[PDB]
Amino acid sequence: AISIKTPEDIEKMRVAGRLAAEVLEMIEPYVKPGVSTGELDRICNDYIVNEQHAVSACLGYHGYPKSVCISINEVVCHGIPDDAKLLKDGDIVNIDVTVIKDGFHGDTSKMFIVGKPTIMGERLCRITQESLYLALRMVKPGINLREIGAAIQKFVEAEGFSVVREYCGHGIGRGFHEEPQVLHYDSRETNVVLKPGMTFTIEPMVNAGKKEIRTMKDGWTVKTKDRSLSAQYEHTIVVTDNGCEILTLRKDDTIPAIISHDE
Ligand SMILES: N=C1N=NC(N)=C1/N=N/c1cccc(C(=O)O)c1
Ligand SMILES: [Co+2]
Ligand SMILES: [Co+2]
Ligand code: NA
Repeated sequence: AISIKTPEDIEKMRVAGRLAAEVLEMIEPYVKPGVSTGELDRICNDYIVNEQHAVSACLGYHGYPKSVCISINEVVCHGIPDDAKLLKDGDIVNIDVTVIKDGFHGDTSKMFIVGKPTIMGERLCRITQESLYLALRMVKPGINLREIGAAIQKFVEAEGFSVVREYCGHGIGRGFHEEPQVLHYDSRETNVVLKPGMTFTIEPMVNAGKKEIRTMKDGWTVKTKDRSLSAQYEHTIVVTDNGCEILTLRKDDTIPAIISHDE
């Protein structure tokens, strides 16, 4: 039961996706040693509401208390912005932005490396982004999502890293999470043949160590069981007649927005 967006809906998703990307471009100069994640979230929320005239989709969702998710180092996902949590040299930090504009969602995330990188953090982030990019290059009508998940997993595991099983990409539109699920690993349960006009995210979570995760007592924060680093990147796309179009591209992305597989 996957919805096919009309041309007009796709345009609304271009607008919302651009906004989500622009939050990430806006926040970059503030992501520096010494800043708190609480401050970063306030800057993002003020921007979303006062400048973009949009709404955070995370705020209040299942009771989530903040406007963007900010996850550092061994935190896998859903980290909660906190005025007492300060960024420091060598940290890897995901900021995940999901906004609603004119009824439609845009959803994206990226890693930031704070100050002087660690080589392992830089490698983990790079491989994670590359795994997203290889998946994006596969998207076209007639391909199965299973093939995409399997390919992400093979690539990541060859680097000695692992793919988190509990979270996945998703259909997106008027709802935050819509059909289909987009698993970043191979499953016999996956059988989804892509069609033009489907809109969904790809967003692998990749651990440097083992795949297993743990949720903290705060009921939100997810960490690697082994306290290894974890990284994630996310884009929202639309399937096109000949490939896909990335709706959340930033200037710092190094893949084209429009990917075509025709001659
Ligand atoms: N921020 C997101 N981007 N893609 C997703 N699937 C994201 N999920 N975010 C949240 C945010 C708050 C709560 C939850 C939840 O599952 O309870 C999930
Ligand atoms: Co997201
Ligand atoms: Co998402
Ligand atoms: Na992390």
